[PDB]
Amino acid sequence: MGSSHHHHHHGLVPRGSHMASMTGGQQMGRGSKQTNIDFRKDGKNAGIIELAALGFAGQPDISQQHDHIIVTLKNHTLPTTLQRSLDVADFKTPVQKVTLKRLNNDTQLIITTAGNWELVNKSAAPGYFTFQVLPKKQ
Repeated sequence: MGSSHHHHHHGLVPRGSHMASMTGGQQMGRGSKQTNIDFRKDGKNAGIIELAALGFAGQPDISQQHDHIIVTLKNHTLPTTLQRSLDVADFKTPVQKVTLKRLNNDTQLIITTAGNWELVNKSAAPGYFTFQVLPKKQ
């Protein structure tokens, strides 16, 4: 019943599906919640600040000063709920204090230091950062 048909039905005939593929293997990450920091020592009196910036894939702005280190994670907004300071005084490291400071739209790391020290910044994955503060021994 009709004239010529195919008026709104061209005639694409399917023959099954391609949907079965399980896109996934791993969970997502390891410390994958939201932006956070950690402090530890490694080797010999080195102050290691670990940084977990979830949703930041690139490199922060690290400012190396003798007084302190300033990392700025541009366009990474740290919740004030995650901003914590680690006093870490007398850990026998060149780090005097670790401070995760939320900035307006950025995240700022304030890693207070003193004297001569050495900064080795590491990225373990896009989002997981690490700052190894060695004492520059003279």
